[PDB]
Amino acid sequence: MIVPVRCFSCGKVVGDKWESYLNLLQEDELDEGTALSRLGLKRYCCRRMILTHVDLIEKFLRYNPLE
Amino acid sequence: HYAKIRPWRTFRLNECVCTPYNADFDGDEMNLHVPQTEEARAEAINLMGVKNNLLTPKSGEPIIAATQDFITGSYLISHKDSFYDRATLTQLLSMMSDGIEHFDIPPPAIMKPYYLWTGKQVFSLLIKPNHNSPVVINLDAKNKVFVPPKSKSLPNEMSQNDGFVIIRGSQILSGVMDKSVLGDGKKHSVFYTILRDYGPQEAANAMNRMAKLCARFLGNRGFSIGINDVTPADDLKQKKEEL
Amino acid sequence: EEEPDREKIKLLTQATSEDGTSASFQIVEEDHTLGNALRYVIMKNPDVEFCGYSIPHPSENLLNIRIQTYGETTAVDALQKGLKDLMDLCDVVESKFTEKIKSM
Amino acid sequence: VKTAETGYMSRRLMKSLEDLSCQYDNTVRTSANGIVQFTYGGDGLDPLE
Amino acid sequence: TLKYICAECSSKLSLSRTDAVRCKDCGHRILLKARTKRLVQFEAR
Amino acid sequence: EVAVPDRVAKVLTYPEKVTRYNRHKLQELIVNGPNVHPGANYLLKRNE
Amino acid sequence: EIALFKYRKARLEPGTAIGAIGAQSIGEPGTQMTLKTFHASMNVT
Amino acid sequence: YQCAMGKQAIGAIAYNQFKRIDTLLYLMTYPQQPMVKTKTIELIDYDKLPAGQNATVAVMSYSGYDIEDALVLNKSSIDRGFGRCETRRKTTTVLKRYANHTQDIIGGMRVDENGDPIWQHQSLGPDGLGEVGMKVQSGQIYINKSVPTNSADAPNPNNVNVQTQYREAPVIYRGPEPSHIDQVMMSVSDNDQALIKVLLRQNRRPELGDKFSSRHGQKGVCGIIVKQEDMPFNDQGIVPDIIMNPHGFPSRMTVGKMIELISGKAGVLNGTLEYGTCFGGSKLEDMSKILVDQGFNYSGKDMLYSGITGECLQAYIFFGPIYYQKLKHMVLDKMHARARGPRAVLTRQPTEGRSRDGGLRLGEMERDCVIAYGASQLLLERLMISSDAFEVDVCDKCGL
Amino acid sequence: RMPIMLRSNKCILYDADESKMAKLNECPLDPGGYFIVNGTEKVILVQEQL
Amino acid sequence: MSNIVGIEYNRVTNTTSTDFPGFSKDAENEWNVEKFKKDFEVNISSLDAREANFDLINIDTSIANAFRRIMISEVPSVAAEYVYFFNNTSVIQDEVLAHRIGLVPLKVDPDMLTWVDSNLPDDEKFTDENTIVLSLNVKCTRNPDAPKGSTDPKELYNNAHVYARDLKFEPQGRQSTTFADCPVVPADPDILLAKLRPGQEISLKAHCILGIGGDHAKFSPVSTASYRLLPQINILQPIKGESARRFQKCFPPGVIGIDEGSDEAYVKDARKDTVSREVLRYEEFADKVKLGRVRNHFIFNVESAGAMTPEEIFFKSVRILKNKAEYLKNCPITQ
Amino acid sequence: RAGVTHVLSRLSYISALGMMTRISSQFEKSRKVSGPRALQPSQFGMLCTA
Ligand SMILES: [Mg+2]
Ligand SMILES: [Zn+2]
Ligand SMILES: [Zn+2]
Ligand SMILES: [Zn+2]
Repeated sequence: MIVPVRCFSCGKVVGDKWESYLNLLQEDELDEGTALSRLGLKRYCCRRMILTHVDLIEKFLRYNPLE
Repeated sequence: HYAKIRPWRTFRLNECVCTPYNADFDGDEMNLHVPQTEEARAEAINLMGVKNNLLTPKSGEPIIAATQDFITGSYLISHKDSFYDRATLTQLLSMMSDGIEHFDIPPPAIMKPYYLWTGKQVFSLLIKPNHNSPVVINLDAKNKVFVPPKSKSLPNEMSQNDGFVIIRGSQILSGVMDKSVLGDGKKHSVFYTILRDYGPQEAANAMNRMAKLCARFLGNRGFSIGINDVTPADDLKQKKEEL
Repeated sequence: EEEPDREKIKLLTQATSEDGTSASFQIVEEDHTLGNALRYVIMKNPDVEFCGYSIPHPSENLLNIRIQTYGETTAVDALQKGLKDLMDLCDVVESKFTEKIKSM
Repeated sequence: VKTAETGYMSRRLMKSLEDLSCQYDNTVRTSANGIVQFTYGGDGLDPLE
Repeated sequence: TLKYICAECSSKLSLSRTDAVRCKDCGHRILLKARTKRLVQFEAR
Repeated sequence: EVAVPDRVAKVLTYPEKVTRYNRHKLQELIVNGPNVHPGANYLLKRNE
Repeated sequence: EIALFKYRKARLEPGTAIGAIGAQSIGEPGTQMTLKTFHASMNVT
Repeated sequence: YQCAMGKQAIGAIAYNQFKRIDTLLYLMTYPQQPMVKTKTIELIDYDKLPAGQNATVAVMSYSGYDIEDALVLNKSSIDRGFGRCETRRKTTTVLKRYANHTQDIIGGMRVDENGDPIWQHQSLGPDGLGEVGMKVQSGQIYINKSVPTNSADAPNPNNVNVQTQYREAPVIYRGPEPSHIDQVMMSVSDNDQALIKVLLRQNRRPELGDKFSSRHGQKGVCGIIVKQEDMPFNDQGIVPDIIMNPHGFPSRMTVGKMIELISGKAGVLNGTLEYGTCFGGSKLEDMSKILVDQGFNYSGKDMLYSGITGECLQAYIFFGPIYYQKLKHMVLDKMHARARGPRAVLTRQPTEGRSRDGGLRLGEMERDCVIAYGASQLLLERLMISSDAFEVDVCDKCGL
Repeated sequence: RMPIMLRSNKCILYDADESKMAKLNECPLDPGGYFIVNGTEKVILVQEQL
Repeated sequence: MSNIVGIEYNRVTNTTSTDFPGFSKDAENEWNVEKFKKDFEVNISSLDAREANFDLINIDTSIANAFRRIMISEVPSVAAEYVYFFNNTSVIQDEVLAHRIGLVPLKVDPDMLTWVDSNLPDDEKFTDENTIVLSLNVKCTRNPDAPKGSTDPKELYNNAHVYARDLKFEPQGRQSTTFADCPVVPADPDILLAKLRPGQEISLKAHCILGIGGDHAKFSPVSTASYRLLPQINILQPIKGESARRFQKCFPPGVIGIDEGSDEAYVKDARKDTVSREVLRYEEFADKVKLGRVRNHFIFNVESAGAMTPEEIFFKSVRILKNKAEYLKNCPITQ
Repeated sequence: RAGVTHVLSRLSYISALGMMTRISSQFEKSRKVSGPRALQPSQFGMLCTA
């Protein structure tokens, strides 16, 4: 689904760092670890949720009751 | 055994009485029946309760005793070097027997070069805490890992790694406890001796007393398995192929 | 509404031995926060010889401290000496912190 | 494969030993008042204690 | 009350009783009821 | 001691008949209700 | 006194259903082992 | 033991997961990919629809509630949404016409006049079938149905009265916890038999009694739930999500989990997801070079403090990210109890199984045990008084 | 009538990609290989013999 | 007894407090005004508007634990609790979107509120300054151009991604002159709350309550609060060889270094070195370098969620421990 | 023959691939002898060993 707003163990707002992360990996392509460390995700518990994150809400919007 | 009304909806009980059920907290569920008449309720607790059935019938060995986090917390208090101050000892004796207990602290193991109790004196207050507690048990027991001594010395306890349990008047004079001194399946144990001499009530009371200490201190101390203790230290790695 | 919380500290009468010198107390609604921070201060009273908190069950909201002391002191008075003393500790930490945050 | 076969084995071993208790004259007897041992185990002692 | 969204054309159409249930625009079989006007509360927990 | 939850104990019920020691306890308990936990569900009369 | 008290509480109590105890005493299927020999033949159950 | 458990955990079943009315399916709110991708789960597309969440585990003996195979969880991590569930159930009914051209008509909404509506009809809607987000709880009717009480058999159609003879027979939501309705749907069969498929769903929080996996054959129920001002912290502030007991490692010999923690910890610090395939994958030799480059230990064991007393632990704790799964068999569905319910028709016994009513069974291999105690008055209760006691008139001579 | 199992030669899911699976309301990632009769979906477990 | 906690290759030692009277023969140092005031310094490091760094020296681990344990549990904060939905016709389930509104940090001071009374009925405690209302309202329409690109719906559809800044604020009949200078906008407006499709719409009035972090973790003002003992690297046997440049490889590029030539191997402040014990496993080296941390020096490195500045968080953490000793000293003991 | 067509198990993504690709059980019911039940060295490339 959508990225969770807050990390499970540490507990800081990380769900604000997905749209700015996705336009930083597609445009002007960095690496993975340098992109995750650019946005300020130092410790490994706050990094493993932007890193992992199966993209699933975009797959569920192929159907709609609008057609 | 007696009921207790609690939060979240699951049955929950101790871990010493877990070996006759062959339970392992895996997801295995157990059923629970209540008596309805006085005639069967007064005999369900008297000759069928837990505190009377501490043994097994097939051998005469205590069947409800130590579990996994019960002797590994009991071993780390007794490895000849766990030396405790006053402030650590009072916290251990307070977390051991949570509510009402007097303790009448013994003299320490070492005097004026700083006052440091041993671990055997912390552990012997679990058996006979008061001056009114009549538990004056004494025994002489082996352990599993017993290497023999130098074969010229007389007693069976001059060996290399703690050897041989000598209790003389509810005080431990030598040795870790270590499985068949309180360890589910052999005789000559501590909780078999209290049950054999000073009733079943004191044996069930002194075994509830161990579970609190081994539940709080074993998490307070820290104990883990890493990856650097499964690796050979290059001599086995040099020797195993050529052998 | 001026009732000074009778549901707070209860002197356990089955634990007090002499009527003094050894007592077990019982809070309501605390945790490990005021446990260690108070038994550190009570242990610095040079007339006590046993102090330690204990939560019997985490599903409840309780804690039991036990004070044992030497002669010429009351175990109730050893709590009150160690509970006013934590106030001065939190007052001197608050004072030294606010005198340096206004300087930088 | 083993537990069902020994579940049938411990089942049938119950029924031939079921009503067999020690009486007040230190003799174990069957249901039809027939005697099997004049004292338990030749010794008359509790195997638990 | 302008309910029963169709499942294929996604048309909001109300049907009368003693009639065959279908969509009058195309003829699709299955159709699902609209979300209520009422209020519902939830805790953020 | 086994520890049962607070919902199994609402539907597991023991017949405690009243005689001179139960009376002051099973009267404060019968006004307490089947919903509040120190309470009771049913009541069988003297004439049954 | 202790050695006669432990023998006082050692004889069998009258009324124990000890046939039912001994029926599920010997019924302990926790062996699951197949023994053999070496330096071979002559298997035995 | 994992192959019988990978096909058992909850997950992210399909893309049309919300447009289907399966009779029972489990969902999961925030799924996560595994950190250690096997080189064959990329072929079968398991990284598209995963079935669990990464958890910063800390293998240590802690709190005593983890003695035998029962891991303890963080309160403030489930509180932020670690492993949220959604059980989704179908309770469909059909309505059909009879032989004499008399079908059944759904309806209701008794406004009760100082009322509006009855508590039984509280969330039902003016049509007769429930709404798309109202709440039902253990008493409410949502699929209200009324059959004709005369045309169930086959008489001739008497024209003086045909329709207006009805018998109210709905089915009532009978569950322990309140659920919500979101997929009420009307359709038609081939022979003009109209059917209504209703779909119930409820959010299930991970609480005390739910079991978890490790992708390595490690079952375990929840030990307790415990706060965040508890379980210990490192120099950066990481508190663990789940604490496992190290005693499940030696006799189970599962050292592949003990490579999984250090291969997943370096996978975060480098950024790239690393591999854990059979007979190869990512070597341990060029694994822990990433650990010493970042500033961590070679073995993945950093010193922790204590949350209950402050001072540092006496040993080194082996903690890092390990992917855990959440299975079926929640304690909300396994909970079961009965005092005095319906009996059997033939043998007057308490009824069999679940969802009729309870009443549990004392086997033949259980009465063997209570004879060995010698308690004779407990066999009169637990076999005659409680289960089946029936007074009877017998005769003295020629006794029948 | 002869029910046809999904993703066969005589099926509608044959040669579908990213636009026809969403219009016909089905996930393009399921394995298929199953029959569906009377609403429920059913497989045929492959039997071995000698 | 040797205040420096020792670090070996498989264990630690000298952990406990060892600063209480009745320990060897002479009592020390029971309270002694003003010896605790004489030996308490604080040094505030680089302090931002969201993150503060400062260390407390010469205290034990019991009063530094209690500040940390209060700082994320017992301090009060404010977050949305009850959400009232109107036409949630989106893909997200109705409790999942209600769970995401609770976990946003709302930038407002929890001193301009009062506590809730959990005994009244429904329309008796959502009055003045006890409850804040937040209203969200958004509908997705089709962007009529859509020239050539099929991308994420910022070009194909208007406002398909809803954010945390859509949580608008409506003041009540009294809190319009008290919340005039500062709104109740969230701490981070760019939080992806939901994404959706045209034909879908969400609208809700979420109430907002004050609470502590022991009930629910959304009432915690701190991301994480912890301490760190600073290590020290006691150097002895000052031989350097070629191994001095090998000795700076096993540490981070901060803490140590060499001067002109080599001649020795010195050390800077050890505030950068995570204890990694890489120099404790070389079989020829464990007789000249010992590692260890200092027990009485706690480097607090606290952060914030955005509601309050962290020095206010620490000041409120110290002050509420003094209040829970007031409330225990001024109460009678009922036997 | 009974018990050859089962309903498709839909719990996760891999349970639908465990009902798929699944060879069944034929005769030689093997109550006590573990002849046709134990694992054999002949099933190397096929008939997964775990
Ligand atoms: Mg099991
Ligand atoms: Zn984090
Ligand atoms: Zn249509
Ligand atoms: Zn007759």
